[PDB]
Amino acid sequence: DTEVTQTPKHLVMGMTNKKSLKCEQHMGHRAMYWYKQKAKKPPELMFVYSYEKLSINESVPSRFSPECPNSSLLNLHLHALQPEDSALYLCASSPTSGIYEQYFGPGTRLTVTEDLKNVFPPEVAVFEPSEAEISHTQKATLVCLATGFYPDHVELSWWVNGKEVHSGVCTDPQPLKEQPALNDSRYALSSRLRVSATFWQNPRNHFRCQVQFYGLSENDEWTQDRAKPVTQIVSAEAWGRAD
Amino acid sequence: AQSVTQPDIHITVSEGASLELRCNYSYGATPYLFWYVQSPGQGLQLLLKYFSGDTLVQGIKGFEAEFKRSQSSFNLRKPSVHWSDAAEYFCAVGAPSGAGSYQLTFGKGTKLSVIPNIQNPDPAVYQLRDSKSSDKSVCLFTDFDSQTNVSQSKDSDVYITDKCVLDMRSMDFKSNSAVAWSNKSDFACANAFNNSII
Amino acid sequence: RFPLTFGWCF
Amino acid sequence: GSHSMRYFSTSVSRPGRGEPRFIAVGYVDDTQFVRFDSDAASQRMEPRAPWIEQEGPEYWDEETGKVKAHSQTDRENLRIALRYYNQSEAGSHTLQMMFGCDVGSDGRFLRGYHQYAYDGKDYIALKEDLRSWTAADMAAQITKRKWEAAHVAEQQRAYLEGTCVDGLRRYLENGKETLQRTDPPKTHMTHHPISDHEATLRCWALGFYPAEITLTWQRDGEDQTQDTELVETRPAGDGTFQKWAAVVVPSGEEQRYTCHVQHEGLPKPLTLRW
Amino acid sequence: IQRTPKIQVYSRHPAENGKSNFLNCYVSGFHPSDIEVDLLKNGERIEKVEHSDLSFSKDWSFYLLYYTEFTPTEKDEYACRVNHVTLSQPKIVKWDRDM
Ligand SMILES: [Co+2]
Ligand SMILES: [Co+2]
Ligand SMILES: [Co+2]
Repeated sequence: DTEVTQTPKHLVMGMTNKKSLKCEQHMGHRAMYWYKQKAKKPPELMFVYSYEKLSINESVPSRFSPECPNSSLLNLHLHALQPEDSALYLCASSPTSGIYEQYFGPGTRLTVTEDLKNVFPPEVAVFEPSEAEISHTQKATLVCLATGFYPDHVELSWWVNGKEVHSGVCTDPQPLKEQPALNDSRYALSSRLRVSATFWQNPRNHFRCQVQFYGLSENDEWTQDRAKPVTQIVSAEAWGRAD
Repeated sequence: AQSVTQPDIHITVSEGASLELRCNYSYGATPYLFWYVQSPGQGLQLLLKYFSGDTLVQGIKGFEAEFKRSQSSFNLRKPSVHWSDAAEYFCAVGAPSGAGSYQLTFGKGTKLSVIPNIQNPDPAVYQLRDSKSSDKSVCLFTDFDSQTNVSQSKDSDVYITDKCVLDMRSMDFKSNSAVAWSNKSDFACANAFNNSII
Repeated sequence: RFPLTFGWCF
Repeated sequence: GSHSMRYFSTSVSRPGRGEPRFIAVGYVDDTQFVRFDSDAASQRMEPRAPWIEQEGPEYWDEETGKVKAHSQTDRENLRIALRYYNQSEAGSHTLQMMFGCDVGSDGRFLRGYHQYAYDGKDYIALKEDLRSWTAADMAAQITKRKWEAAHVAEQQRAYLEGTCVDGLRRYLENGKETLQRTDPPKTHMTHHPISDHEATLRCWALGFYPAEITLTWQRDGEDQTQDTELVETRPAGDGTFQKWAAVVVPSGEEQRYTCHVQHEGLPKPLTLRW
Repeated sequence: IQRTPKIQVYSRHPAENGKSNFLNCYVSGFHPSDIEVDLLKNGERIEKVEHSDLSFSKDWSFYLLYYTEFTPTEKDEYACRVNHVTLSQPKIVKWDRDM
């Protein structure tokens, strides 16, 4: 397997927390890299390790503490960060001989926020196809709208009769900032599922819009009025209509 | 020391046309050369690499590259670009660091926009009602042609999403759509996409 | 000016 | 004039005494200009000729990185040699490496070299065509196959014809005042009696650059080898070179012997007679 | 596999008893590279002794220049002392102002 793995895939932190990123690699490589990536920028190198020894430190602030337990693993321990540390944290691996190359992990998506009270799950609604589109085209487009979420990352999927579908789906590639005023505002996302009018019109058909949210865990603790905004799926559903 | 220049930060092509992405490097020897591609969610995928020998390299996703020594260029090419090639692109050099252990140096990246080929546009606006609530709804602008610009949200109450392309493969059918909504007191789809309000 | 020798492994 | 650039590295394993001693040197013709020693404090490529101090920080950072990387490659090559030759992990061994390029008088490429030796015996050598290898033995045969599959010959060739030439040409220009001059030998002969019927004639060449020189004794105009000594060319320490040749002669026949001196700095070969 | 060193002791310039000079010991033709060399004034080890960077001939055999600043007299005697794995004991070579 020519694959570098990273956990966790998503992470949300306050300015007080300690967390650990883990990176693993099975290719027998003896060099491993940490990078930080902000939006619109290329990966910026933080650390190189060769032979489980630290080779390069690109003036990385002490709030990032790297570790190499063995030639297969690289850790990044995170302690008392700032919001500006929010970034894609990419692990990478390379041979030390032969043909030089770098394999990147999928990355950890990190959001650091001033207070965990900024963190909210999405509300999700499904909107039925218009009668006019049906009349115009004999297609039927469902729309899923997920709103009021922070941080700004969800995985959206459509489910037809208890089975994920990829056919006739298109989702905004990027979340929408609900009000660009606040530096910490909530986000919205939408998706479209386009089926034939007849399929929509068979009232046995079940359509579920599923939105995986990434937020707090049992690990973090919550002492607030509201419910604890944990990593969850929230859904909305709709049955077909005879009309 | 080793720097990499992608002179064009942003490139736009029409689906099906050819692509060239420029990359130059500056180093006292011939380094290792790379092109990566990145979608917004994910990490970086390797497209192709030069070690190498022959100046013309073959990659994944129909990509090739040409090494030009007299130029120190490593330009990414693709004969016929698909709409889904729209992404971020980075060339990179691999070379020793000050400590002797090897590292990647990236160019600043190139944003690739591709204008999707949409067959027989039939633009229209629709209103969709919540499958649960009574007065909750959204607007769907769909089947418009790839030239059509979607403007900003305007008034703070009306949210409007960007374009999105759906490729129903077994139909040959592709189409753009954008969604609109507001919690404002039941304003109309008729004028939500800014077309001489009346 | 020195070359790159990453490939010169036996 | 006509010219070369060469790099040499020597790695010496010292099991238990730490990592291998690594030492690299760079030459333009017979003039050393850079060095690197893994046991030195600086851990940097260092200047050894004044004209190389024209290069700015970016040069030094780059050459330092590449030389340190190479020390790691050759350290690994020491390791791999132990397995190929089926040798104990406890022995001390030596790996030597040389490469470079020659250019003509106006900077045209003429030749590239790349060679390794293990424990003082040839290991692998790039051929004159710069696209294949001579393997000294079965061990180097495995390395040869490895180097073929990856395209090592191509990448070595392109270095030799490209970066190597470009650097040599640049160094020649920056160091023209000293690299581009010849010092013809200063010559003289001495006379010493060894007995009552024999004397030693010694031919000297001093203060010459470059090192290539020929010194020949003739008797009545014919090459003489009997009763001669000829020392190896030797550095003066100041950038120039020394050599001598001596002949034993019977007293009263000194005028029959001649010493000839050849060196590129001489328009015509010299002749010395007592 | 093992080559024994050639040794030459000589000054940089012609010896003149008043003058500063350099005393050189050139060791060449040897393998392996580990070698011991000191320069000697009247049998005693001189301390300010520099050496060149280890390099090698087309032979693969190594060479080194060892040197020191000195001011020769008529009385003083100089020599190189070399040790190398190939040698049963240290080799002493005396400086002759004519070789
Ligand atoms: Co695993
Ligand atoms: Co632009
Ligand atoms: Co994600």
